Amino acid sequence: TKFDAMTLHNTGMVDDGSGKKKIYRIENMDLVELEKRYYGELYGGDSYVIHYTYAVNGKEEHIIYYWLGRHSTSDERGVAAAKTIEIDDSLGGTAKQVRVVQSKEPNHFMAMFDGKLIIFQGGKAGWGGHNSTDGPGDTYLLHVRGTSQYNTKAEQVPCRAESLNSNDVFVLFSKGGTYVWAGKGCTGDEREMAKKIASKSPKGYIMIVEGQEKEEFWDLLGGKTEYASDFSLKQAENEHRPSRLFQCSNASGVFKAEEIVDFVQEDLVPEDVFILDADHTIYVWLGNEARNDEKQMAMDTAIEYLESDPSGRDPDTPIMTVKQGYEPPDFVGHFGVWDRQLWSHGMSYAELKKELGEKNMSMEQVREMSFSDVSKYPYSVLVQKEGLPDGIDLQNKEKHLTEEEFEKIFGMTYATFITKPAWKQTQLKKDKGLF
Amino acid sequence: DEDETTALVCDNGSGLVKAGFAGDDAPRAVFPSIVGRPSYVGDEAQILTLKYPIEHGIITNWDDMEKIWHHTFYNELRVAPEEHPTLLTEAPLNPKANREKMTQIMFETFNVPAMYVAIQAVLSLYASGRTTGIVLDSGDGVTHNVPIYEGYALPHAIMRLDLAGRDLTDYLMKILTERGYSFVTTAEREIVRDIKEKLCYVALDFENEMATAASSSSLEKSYELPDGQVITIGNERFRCPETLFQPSFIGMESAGIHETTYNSIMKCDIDIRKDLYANNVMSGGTTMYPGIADRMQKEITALAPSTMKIKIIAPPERKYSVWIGGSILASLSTFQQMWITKQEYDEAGPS
Ligand SMILES: Nc1ncnc2c1ncn2[C@@H]1O[C@H](COP(=O)(O)OP(=O)(O)O)[C@@H](O)[C@H]1O
Ligand SMILES: [Ca+2]
Ligand SMILES: [Ca+2]
Ligand SMILES: [Ca+2]
Ligand SMILES: [Ca+2]
Ligand SMILES: [Ca+2]
Repeated sequence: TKFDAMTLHNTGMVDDGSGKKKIYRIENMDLVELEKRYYGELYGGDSYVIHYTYAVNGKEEHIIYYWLGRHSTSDERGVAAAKTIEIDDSLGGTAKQVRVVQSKEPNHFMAMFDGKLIIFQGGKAGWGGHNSTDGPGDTYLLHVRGTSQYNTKAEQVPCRAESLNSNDVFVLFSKGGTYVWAGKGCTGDEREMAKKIASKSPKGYIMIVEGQEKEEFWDLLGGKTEYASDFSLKQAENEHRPSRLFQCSNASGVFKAEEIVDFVQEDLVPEDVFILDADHTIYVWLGNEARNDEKQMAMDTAIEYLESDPSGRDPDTPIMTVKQGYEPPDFVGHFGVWDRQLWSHGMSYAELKKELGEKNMSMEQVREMSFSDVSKYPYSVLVQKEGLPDGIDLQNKEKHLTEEEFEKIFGMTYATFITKPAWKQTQLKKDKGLF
Repeated sequence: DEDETTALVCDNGSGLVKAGFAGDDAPRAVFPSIVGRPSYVGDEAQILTLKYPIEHGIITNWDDMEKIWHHTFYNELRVAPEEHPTLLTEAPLNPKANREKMTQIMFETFNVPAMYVAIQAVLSLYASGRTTGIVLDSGDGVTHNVPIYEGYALPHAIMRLDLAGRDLTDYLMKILTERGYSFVTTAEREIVRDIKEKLCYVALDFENEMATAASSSSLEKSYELPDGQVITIGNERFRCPETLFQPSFIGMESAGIHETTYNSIMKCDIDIRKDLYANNVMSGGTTMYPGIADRMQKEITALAPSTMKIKIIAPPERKYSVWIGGSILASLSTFQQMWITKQEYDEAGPS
């Protein structure tokens, strides 16, 4: 009957990105200018400094981008930052300095490369020594994905079948030949850059469609295994509900859920809890360093999401919980490229199932009181302080005891124990080792 | 040999000296910044008459500091200061003459080839991989909030608080004596720091976390002294770090590390504040308490607009972020332009 005015009360690419770019890469504690030939190619283990000079309306101003790879050591990140200052000071302070991290590039940055960026997995040595995987190889796999236009990226993935996703296309470079896998929801712009990338092969490409995968294919990917084959990902977002991710945290002092749009793996913080909506499933990502206050409230607030769904509830929608490092290939598909070297020690989900026992990796699904409503655990369980069965009110551990065994330990019923004074309740509990 | 000239970096720390060779993941030698008399230097010290040269992050016993630098160069690092250039750190607001006597001391009693002086907090932003941000360097004896924009500090907002690690350890000794223990054997001060550094943590809501301490034993942990005795620390775990947010605990009247950061950010330009709000880098050993990042997001979110994204940055290796910064800076092959040569000293004085 009234419109709360707070409903209403609740950035641009300064140029076309067509100016000149001078890409310098952090090598050996110094800046090495990249050859123009390798423009559009960044290594996720090395940091880069990009110098964009542009004149808009006859006004020459300067922007310095320092792109920090996800696996670039602290030494390269500092050298990237330290030299962006020096190229700024050389321009006298006329430069605006912008920090770019892998998988979260701004719109202007991707425009400088016409939206075609190739991020190999590798890099030069860090802290001045050892392995330098500066070669993609004779055999590698690439992942072409576009959240919106102007961001069509190709990133090197582990040459395994699990890495395959349905919303995207892939390019396999082998000694035998180059093949281009096509997914059910492969947008044209993604499919195009794959062919443009695959066309570099003097041998050519052989496009493959999902389902029509010949056997010579998997013998190069090592063999078949379940990849990101979800209903939502196979379709195109024109018809399936847009995959959404929310961040739940008490860090602001109040438990809140905030939407993360264009979500990727880096957006996940191991200190807070996240919820992913996929229509068919709703996942609860539990940070390893997350708070038990956050975890529970996220598990519950997820249920309030199914109920207040402004559409068909489908009340048996699986609200499943996942743990950092034990992510299934269907949870990762709504994100872009998933790196296992971060939290899963570089092991695929299948390799994790073998070592961790499959059962231990099983995703659990979400499903003041009287004495009856309290789960009764034995006295030996509640008397300890060391990893006791969870779900116990550690403040009032006396309730998790039975009415019978209560009278043997305390000498009275819980009905009389609560009518005793509070200083007595805290005293008798500590005596019986149940504080 | 060292025709590349192996460089060196020293963080002149209020309570701990962090020094090593440039181009390494971390410093090789970390020893306490103490000089003792009945010479006696380092952890070898603990009847004595101890003194702190850099008690408040600035050097006062100027020539006395030479002995500490000597201990670093000759005994801890096992190096010859004549053959290796040096990178020295300075406080956020060092006296203009503080640097000059450092310049002279290096070039004279040690005959260093070259030297450079860098702000401790500007080094910390380099390890973080950023040029813009406000740093909190909570050390042993002093804490500083230093806004940094595009590589250089903003001195109109550099702020300082003298509440830091050593004060917290003493407050733990008090509340632990209040708990019914008694360790003041001067050597036993380190046992308390081991308790602090391993069993303490910061609470998001001090009042709520204090209430659970009297209605339960959940937060209670146990510590084995070297005498084999197992003592139990309870509400003290979060009380010791809470002094940083409520300086009244030890008696000071200053504001806490949450308010000082707000004041410092607000003394800056409105447009640079968002990046300063989204790049709140943390440095120092006293920023290594569990949960300090969460509360600092909480407290700052309150005193700040409802539409400001607050991001507290906590590099895993922040106890040595200053050293890691200099090792990066010194190892720059473009740092010879900023080195000060011995000839330039003889010609221009320390200047
Ligand atoms: N894990 C930890 N938890 C809490 N405090 C710590 C931890 N590690 C070190 N400290 C404290 O940090 C202080 C040292 O910090 P540091 O950065 O060396 O100071 P400065 O650089 O001013 O010398 C010590 O007083 C120590 O008590
Ligand atoms: Ca590298
Ligand atoms: Ca500038
Ligand atoms: Ca896609
Ligand atoms: Ca949190
Ligand atoms: Ca310091």
